[PDB]
Amino acid sequence: GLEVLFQGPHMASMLEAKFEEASLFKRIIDGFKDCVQLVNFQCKEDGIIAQAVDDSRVLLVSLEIGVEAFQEYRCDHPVTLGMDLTSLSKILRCGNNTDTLTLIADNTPDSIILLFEDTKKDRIAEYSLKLMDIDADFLKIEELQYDSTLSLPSSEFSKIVRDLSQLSDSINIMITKETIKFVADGDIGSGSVIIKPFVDMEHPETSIKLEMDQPVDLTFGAKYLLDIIKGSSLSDRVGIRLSSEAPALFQFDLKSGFLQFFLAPKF
Amino acid sequence: MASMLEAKFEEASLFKRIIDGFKDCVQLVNFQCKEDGIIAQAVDDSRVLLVSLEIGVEAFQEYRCDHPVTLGMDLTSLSKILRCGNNTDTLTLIADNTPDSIILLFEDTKKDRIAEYSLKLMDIDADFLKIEELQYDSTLSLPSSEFSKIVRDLSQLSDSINIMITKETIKFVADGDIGSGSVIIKPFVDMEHPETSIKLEMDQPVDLTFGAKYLLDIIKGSSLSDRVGIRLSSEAPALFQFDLKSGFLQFFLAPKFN
Amino acid sequence: ASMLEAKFEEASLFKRIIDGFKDCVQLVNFQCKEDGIIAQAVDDSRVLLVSLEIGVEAFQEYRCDHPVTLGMDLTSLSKILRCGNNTDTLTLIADNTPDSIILLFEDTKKDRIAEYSLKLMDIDADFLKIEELQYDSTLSLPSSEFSKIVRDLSQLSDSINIMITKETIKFVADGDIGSGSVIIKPFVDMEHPETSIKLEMDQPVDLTFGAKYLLDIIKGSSLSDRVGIRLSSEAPALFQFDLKSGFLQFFLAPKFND
Amino acid sequence: DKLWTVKYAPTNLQQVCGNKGSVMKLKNWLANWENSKKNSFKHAGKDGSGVFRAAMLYGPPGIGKTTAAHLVAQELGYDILEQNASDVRSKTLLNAGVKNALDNMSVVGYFKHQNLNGKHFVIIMDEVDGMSGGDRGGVGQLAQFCRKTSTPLILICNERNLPKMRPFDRVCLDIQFRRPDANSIKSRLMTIAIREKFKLDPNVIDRLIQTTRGDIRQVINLLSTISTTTKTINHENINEISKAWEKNIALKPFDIAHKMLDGQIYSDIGSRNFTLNDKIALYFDDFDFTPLMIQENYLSTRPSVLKPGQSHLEAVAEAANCISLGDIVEKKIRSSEQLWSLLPLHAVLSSVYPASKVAGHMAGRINFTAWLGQNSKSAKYYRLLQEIHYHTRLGXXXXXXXXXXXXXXXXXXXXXXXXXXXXXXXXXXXXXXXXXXXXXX
Ligand SMILES: Nc1ncnc2c1ncn2[C@@H]1O[C@H](COP(=O)(O)OP(=O)(O)OP(O)(O)=S)[C@@H](O)[C@H]1O
Ligand SMILES: [Mg+2]
Repeated sequence: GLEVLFQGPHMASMLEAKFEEASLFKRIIDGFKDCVQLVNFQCKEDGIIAQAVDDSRVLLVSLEIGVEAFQEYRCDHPVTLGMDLTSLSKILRCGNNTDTLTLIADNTPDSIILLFEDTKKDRIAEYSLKLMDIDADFLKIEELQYDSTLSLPSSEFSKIVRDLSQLSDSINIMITKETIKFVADGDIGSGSVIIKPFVDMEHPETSIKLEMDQPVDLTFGAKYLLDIIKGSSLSDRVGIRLSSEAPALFQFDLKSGFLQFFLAPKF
Repeated sequence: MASMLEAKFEEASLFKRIIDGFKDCVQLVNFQCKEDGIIAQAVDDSRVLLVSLEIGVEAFQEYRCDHPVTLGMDLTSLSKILRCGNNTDTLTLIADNTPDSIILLFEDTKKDRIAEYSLKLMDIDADFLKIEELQYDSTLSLPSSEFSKIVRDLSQLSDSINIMITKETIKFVADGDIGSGSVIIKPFVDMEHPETSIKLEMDQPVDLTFGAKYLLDIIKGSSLSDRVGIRLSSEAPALFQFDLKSGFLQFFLAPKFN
Repeated sequence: ASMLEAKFEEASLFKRIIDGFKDCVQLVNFQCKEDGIIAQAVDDSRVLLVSLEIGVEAFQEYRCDHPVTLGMDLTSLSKILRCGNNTDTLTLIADNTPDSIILLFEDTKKDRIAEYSLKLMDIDADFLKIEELQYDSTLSLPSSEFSKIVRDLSQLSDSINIMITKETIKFVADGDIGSGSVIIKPFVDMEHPETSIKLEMDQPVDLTFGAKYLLDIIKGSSLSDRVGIRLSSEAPALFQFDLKSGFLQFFLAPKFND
Repeated sequence: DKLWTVKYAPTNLQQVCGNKGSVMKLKNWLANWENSKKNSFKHAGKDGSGVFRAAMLYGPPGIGKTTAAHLVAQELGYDILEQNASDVRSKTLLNAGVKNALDNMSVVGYFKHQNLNGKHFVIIMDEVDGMSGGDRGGVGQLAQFCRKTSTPLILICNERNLPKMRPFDRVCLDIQFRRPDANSIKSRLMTIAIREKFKLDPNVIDRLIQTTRGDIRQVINLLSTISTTTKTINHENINEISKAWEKNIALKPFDIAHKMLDGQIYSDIGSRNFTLNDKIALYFDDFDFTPLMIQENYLSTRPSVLKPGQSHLEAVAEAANCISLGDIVEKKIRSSEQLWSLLPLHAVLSSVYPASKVAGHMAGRINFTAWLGQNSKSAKYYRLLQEIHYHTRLGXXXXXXXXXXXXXXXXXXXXXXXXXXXXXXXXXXXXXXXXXXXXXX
């Protein structure tokens, strides 16, 4: 009766992080929502660190939201929060435009609170999500130098991937003679998109930066790349790095941190 | 020049929105036509939701209807037809004596385009219910677009949505397996935009739980009125109503077990 | 050197074109010449035949010295055709006796070359037959204004009857749930010539078709903003879609009605 | 104006001819439901109808199942929410429809309210053994509801022992309906007649029931054929119209067996008035039952066609043999949708020939075929013996079971002290016993 006051705000909490904008997080989770299913969100005093490897065990997502993405952040002790993105997606869809999003957890979490506050305080919405117990995987901070490093608009990169993925189930990427090439040999035909390092000055946004060191030629699963391009919903341009032995790194920069996929070539 | 009923919708799109408003939970429905206007109630297939309509003579650029006639029709068929009519069109309902069908004339300003459709009526043995204006424990009202969002949001969490009106406060809760969902809204009145204000006339507390599926179906009336009236009482079906310039589309939803 | 050098002013052109075939027609052998491109094919039912004619006028450059025969699959081709940005230019390239055709997309500011290979389909068939060249009636209306009337009526019947009567274009459909009739007249809006509807009649026409096909037809509405239709009793109806240097025409056979 | 089965449809369980025992068993269950609920359905009362959320009615066509379920519901004040084969009951729609009323109350239950259940549902999932490919996963989802419902649930079907119905086994109170009793149907039919302004020989009203194999719905329809056929019934007509009706519309399968078995047709004289071609043709007057009919009563005649000095027995053995051969022929005719060109031979081998061997004076009387219902008994029991095997296969082919499960009867029926001893020491449960009890009986 009189206890019709949400709990989130008043409970003893070890984690209380308000976002700059609800949508931010909503967007974040979407960028890797389709690849992974259950991920552990390790929260520290510095921010958020999440990682996960697909069931096939050939793709690796790595998130990292810096403390700068928050209006106010105060996690005061390391807490691991495992949770299903499918459920997380649902909660995240309840957020409006002019609604703030606060993640709250008590010193002994068995679930996580997602509180939505509005301008006109007349509207408060509190969602609680049951935590999952996953076997957290230690950070694979391995930064093996990549033979080549490039970056281009995410919108134009997505198409390339999506367009060729029509011709074959295996997209190829070559970095020969400081020139980017995308090949797709399929059953019905073939595809070949080639883009040289272009640098506009009026619209610096749209540019192709490249760094060749060793001839590159790798083949990954298109099905995967199709999901990897989802990050296109966070960063204007995506940076890729390719190595002769180390998996491929696709990064989508974010003010606070970034979303990055580590896809392992198909041999 | 050969009919017992001849109405002419001011706006064609209207009758469509009016029917798309409940053509998902009800299939066959009897439209009682008389002097003042059109009235029609129909029970759900699962017999949980009662739907009542009322179209006043003030929604037609012209409304005849000599004698009282029953137009039993299948909303799926009727819906296919109404889908035909375009923007600049004056939908005219036409029914002869003791009809077997019904005509829907889609004329246009430019009398160079006329489109008329015939629709075979259905034989419906409607279990006519006695709806009586009751005194509900609580009576709120809010923007239909908001009630929609709330209902759509919570429905992702549970198959049941609990509506609690305690101490002049509207609270919707959804407790599922993945987690819970709680939304609370406090009454107010913005003179800037009266239509975005949340009302609330409580007289006694109310704690009812409704099937999420039926609310997802009722929120479809959110194209007829920018506001939705909700009347709740511990001992009666909830009442969700949408106001029409000349009538209303109301839903009576039976609650779940305690 | 390329025996077949075909550059489309805009890659967005050859795209709207193939959208007409795509669904109703399976495989289509493309025969090239010195004045442009031509191709035809027919339904496995032998009810509808498509005839395509592309003139050089819709090319920024054309050079096909010696005539060619490009057999290819639309579903495979329609794919390759989507890989083009609205800032590129398409270029058909085939060598002596093609074993696969080449489509080249290019920009005009940044070095971006998109070259796709495409095996060719050989069906050992090249029967191009056309005989009608004078109909009892010719009419025209906007491709969108048509596709509408079509799908509306498609809801009430498997057959649609285009009845051409004294200066009155009439489309009718009679079915299980009811009937449907759209009668539009020849009118011209001095301010909107495109939405104008012209109809020149000589001898009355009355012939029914199978909505099935009629539907796949209104997909060529993507090739232009106005469709021409010529009728003649006991004779395949001709639906033509105008294009700057050519056109896409559908020849649909009626149904013996007595 | 309306069909008779309609206007004369029960209006109270006090009008369901037969199964009165099962109707009771039904009505009870629907009564102690609230309590069964109160007790978490774990208290199988003195009836057993206490651990079951839902009841499963089953039995032959037109015997009152659908009438009972509806009636028993309307009697306890509940409101009815039904579905049947004409509806799409796929797992998807099932979960998007009724799943929502399993714990909901009637919206009609309010504008109707002293009713104590008026605001509660009784879900009648009818014609469940009719859920085809248009109901993917329907039975499964439906059988899952029988465990998680919070309102009475009634399911009806014709063949409970089917594979498609397996998922329902342990989940509900299945009450059986058998073919109503003749006296019940005879009495009922009489009542009808009287109100319909006509009379009929209890021998006619009797054989009908026998032909209808108990289908009370069928007899009613079949009995509405008289008044509907003739224009005006009179004082005298009643006794004669029975003929044209009985020998044509009603018991036609009999007038066939009659004619066929009349020796006057096989004697030199009649032998040419009613030719070989006509005898064979009589077969095509109901090639379905004719073979069954002749076999049924080719041995209940006083032959007048025997060769001089030929015993009744001998002539019968000859027809017995032919009946046998004709069977062989039928099997093949039914092994290829394209063999109908063998029916004439079957006409000869299954009817005309056997007949000619014993035709003459009708000693007893023409009886309906015993084979049909007799084929139900045998079948309906193979299913039992079967499930019993797929429970003992642990402990001989299903055949070696019915021909060795003899000893078991003793140590399972012997005296009925050592009760639990043998029962449990067999690895059997409640149904494992109730089932094995039926067949053994
Ligand atoms: N036991 C009965 N007592 C009296 N009338 C009956 C009985 N069984 C059937 N009838 C008549 O037959 C009609 C149909 O009976 P139902 O109960 O609907 O049959 P049913 O057993 O459900 O048959 P199905 O659907 O073929 S399984 C009723 O309207 C009655 O007039
Ligand atoms: Mg039935």
